[PDB]
Amino acid sequence: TALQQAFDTCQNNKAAWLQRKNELAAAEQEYLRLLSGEGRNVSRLDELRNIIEVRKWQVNQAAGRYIRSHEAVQHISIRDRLNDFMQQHGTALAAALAPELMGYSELTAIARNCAIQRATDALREALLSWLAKGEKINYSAQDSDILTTIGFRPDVASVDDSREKFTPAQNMIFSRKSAQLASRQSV
Amino acid sequence: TALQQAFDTCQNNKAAWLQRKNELAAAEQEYLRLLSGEGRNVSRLDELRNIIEVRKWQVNQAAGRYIRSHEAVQHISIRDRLNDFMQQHGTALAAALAPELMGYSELTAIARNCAIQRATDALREALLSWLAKGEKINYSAQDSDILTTIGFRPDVASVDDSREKFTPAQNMIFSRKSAQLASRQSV
Amino acid sequence: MNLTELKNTPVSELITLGENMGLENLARMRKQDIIFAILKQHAKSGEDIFGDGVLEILQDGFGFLRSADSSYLAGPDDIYVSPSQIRRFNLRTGDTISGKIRPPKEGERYFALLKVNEVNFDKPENARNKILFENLTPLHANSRLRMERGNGSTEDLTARVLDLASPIGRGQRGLIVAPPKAGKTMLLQNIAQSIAYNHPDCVLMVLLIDERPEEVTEMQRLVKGEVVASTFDEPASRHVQVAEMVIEKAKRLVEHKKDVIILLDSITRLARAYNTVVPASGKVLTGGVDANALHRPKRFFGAARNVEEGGSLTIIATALIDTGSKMDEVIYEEFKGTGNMELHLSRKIAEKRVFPAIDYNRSGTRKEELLTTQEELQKMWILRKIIHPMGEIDAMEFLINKLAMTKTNDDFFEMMKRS
Amino acid sequence: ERPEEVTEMQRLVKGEVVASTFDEPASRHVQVAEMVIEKAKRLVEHKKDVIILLDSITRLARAYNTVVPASGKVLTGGVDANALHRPKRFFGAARNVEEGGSLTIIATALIDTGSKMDEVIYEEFKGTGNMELHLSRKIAEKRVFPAIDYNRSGTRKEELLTTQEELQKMWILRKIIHPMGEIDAMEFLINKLAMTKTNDDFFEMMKRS
Ligand SMILES: Nc1ncnc2c1ncn2[C@@H]1O[C@H](COP(=O)(O)OP(=O)(O)OP(O)(O)=S)[C@@H](O)[C@H]1O
Ligand SMILES: [Mg+2]
Repeated sequence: TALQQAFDTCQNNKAAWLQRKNELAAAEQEYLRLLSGEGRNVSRLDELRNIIEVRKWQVNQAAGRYIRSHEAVQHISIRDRLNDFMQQHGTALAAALAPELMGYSELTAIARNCAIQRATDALREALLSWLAKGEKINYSAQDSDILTTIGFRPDVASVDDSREKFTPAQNMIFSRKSAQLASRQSV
Repeated sequence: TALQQAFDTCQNNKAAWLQRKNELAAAEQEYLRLLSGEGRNVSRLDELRNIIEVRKWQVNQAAGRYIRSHEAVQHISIRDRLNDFMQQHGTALAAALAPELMGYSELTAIARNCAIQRATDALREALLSWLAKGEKINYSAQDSDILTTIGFRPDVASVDDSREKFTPAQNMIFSRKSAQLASRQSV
Repeated sequence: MNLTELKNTPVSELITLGENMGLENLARMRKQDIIFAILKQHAKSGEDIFGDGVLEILQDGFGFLRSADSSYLAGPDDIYVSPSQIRRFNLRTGDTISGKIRPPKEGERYFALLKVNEVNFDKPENARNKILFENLTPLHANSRLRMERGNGSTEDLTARVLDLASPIGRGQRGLIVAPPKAGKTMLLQNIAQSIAYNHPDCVLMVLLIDERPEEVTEMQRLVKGEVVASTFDEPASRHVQVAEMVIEKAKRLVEHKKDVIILLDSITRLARAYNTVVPASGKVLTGGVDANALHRPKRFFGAARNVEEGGSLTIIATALIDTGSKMDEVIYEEFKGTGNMELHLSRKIAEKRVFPAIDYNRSGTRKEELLTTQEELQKMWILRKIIHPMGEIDAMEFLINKLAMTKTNDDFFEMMKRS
Repeated sequence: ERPEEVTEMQRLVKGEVVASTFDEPASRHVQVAEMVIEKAKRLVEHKKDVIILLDSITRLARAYNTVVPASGKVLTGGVDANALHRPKRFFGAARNVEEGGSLTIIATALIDTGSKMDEVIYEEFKGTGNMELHLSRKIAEKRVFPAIDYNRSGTRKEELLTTQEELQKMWILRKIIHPMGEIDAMEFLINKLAMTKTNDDFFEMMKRS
């Protein structure tokens, strides 16, 4: 159930990022309402800038962690599929690709590396030649709808937020800004 | 069954201290023989004095650990004999000391230790009244041999060599010196 | 069979292997070329060969690799690493690798690295997509580091004295300044052994530069963790290069969610070494030190940091005082105020054979409230309000002869509290 | 050194003495220096104690500086950058062997010579040796020989080399002689040592009073 709990955590932090984006949208809508109106006081404007800055940083890091979570769940699903598929049908692959397997099994490290490289480029030419037809392929039977919902390509609003980086000193600036922000909604 | 381990630990500590004193006395007699002779090599005398210091520190440490082991043996022996006696005559002790345990059974910690100190000093007058008779008592049934072979008090040779006190800096430097002494002895 | 185990063995094991294996004359040359020859004939014999060590990148794109117990020296024991290996495993300087070495071609001497079986103690595939330095960020020290063990010993007494004098936390920026013969060697000794014993989880690094080789070798056999020490036999270039590779590999280690504490001896020595190695900028200050020679030590000293998401980097460093060289004072008050906390020692205290020679009144710390709790907070405010009025050395003997009778520090707190 | 000094040293020594006067260029001196230290290392290789005298580090540093090719970098005073490497390597060879034997160097230094080379090779050699002994001229003018500076001199790790009681014996002697001036401590110590025959006699002199 490791895959299921990993996907559950991915959904959890994705929903957290969604709520953070809702709070964002609220912050910018009240910002535009105040600036379009009679915004005489600017101290409120300054604190609004504080929340907007910490908010964009927080949504950036939340989108980034969502991207890493999605990549991790995809990788663990791929590894599980590799494991059970090899346990099912490893003997046919062994018969078809025996020489480099003996090279990797009962030889020294450098022969193992040579076997790794030749099996690598053989399988890569296999994949690039057999995908020319490119017939549509479905997901795994046990994990079809989960991966269709999460999708191989995540939301477009994730990559644009994840690419925004900041200086590590500026990262502590954002961290202390978020600390005093949390103290702000504390009161 | 820890009495046997305490016993043979005390025995081997005593043997180690005895042999430490043996090589000590050997070192001083050899150094005195060198001093009596016309040996002009002052380096030999200096290193012999260093060896004398290392040996006396080692003997002091051995005597200290032997004293600690003897105290541990005495404590465990008296605790076991006391426990079996108090199991034998617990009802009579409770009858003769009823009010204190009446209080101890349900009262809080401060009252518990107040009853504890009342019981302890009352039994101090009881014991001092009893010992006015001053009768002679032998050792226990199966712990008599351990106490006899270990001895009543530690050997006087263990207290006329431990009366010197070394601050832990001296102990550390002497441990280092004994370390290179052991290195040379190995060579 | 790796190079590490036969390197760690003494010369006698190498000799005996030599007669057992055909090398009759191994008692003429240096250790490095002797192991080079024995590894050559090993590769001739076809015995399995393994490699372990840290890789760095020189001016060219090609990279070298060096061992740990070799005192971090580059020579015949280096290992080839191609730029392609750097690219495909996003490798960089300061990363440790445990990978099988390869029998060199004719015309090349070092054992080439076939590929990485692990990167920085972790698997290469997780290192390919791994946390970078930009996310690693400097936080204030929060977790107090314990240096008290309890044995009624003078080193324990010194540890307790420095605990009560100033708190030491994880990822802090601490400095020590002391006159000559003021007790630096044994203080660093007990702090190292105490952080090793109390905290086996955190890795122990002790840095020594231009030190006497004897102090180097008696630090080699004392500290449990690995210790780097380049004595004054090597030139200033070796000292400086060791400095950056060790600080940057410590940075790489703390990048792996790992607590690292490095002991530095001494910041003045590396400052002079940097002044020697850096080209003159044409703007020289008092003492023959130019402006660009101060930024690099400043960056080195400011590298001390704690990490919010996990890990800490504690640089604890020693500095020289009043040695008769004016540039020493120049860098002393050029580095002043740049650390999280400082430890001052004096001459007259150590003259009276009072150890340790720490100055309780002068030594201090910033932001003790966050690192400690309120009970202990007021429990050392009572300490310095009691100790500040009367004399410094008088308080020294008072604390040494009153703390000695108490086995721990808390019990000491209650025993003096009733007074 | 001057030929008279060489000939009085070679006449007043027991072991063999190596000596090159000034009448030959610096190449002679430098090559003698490295091959003598190398043969001393070769002899201590056999677990044989080696003790070598040296006078003075200033002259050998000057010889190495004037014999080494220029590295393109000039330090303070006028000494070359890698020139200081060789004297430092020669001086750093002193060590006590764990397996057996030892290599001890007793090398003197020249200071306040009216020049700049001595000081500029001096500052870096303050913390190199593990034992230092200072001299001064104010004591020497009025006949207090030796005109050493005991307060400014000493030996590190003095606890391991000697026994324990004489450790605090030296400590109490030092704390007795700290208040009054160093020169005053000097004639004090020479008169206290005048009537003594053996060191322990002096110890009991100074400790029973
Ligand atoms: N806790 C201690 N335990 C044992 N000896 C100590 C302790 N503290 C100080 N000492 C002694 O104090 C003296 C100072 O030794 P050093 O470490 O050489 O001083 P230093 O401050 O390191 O400067 P150097 O190295 O002598 S120039 C030595 O004789 C030590 O034995
Ligand atoms: Mg020291």
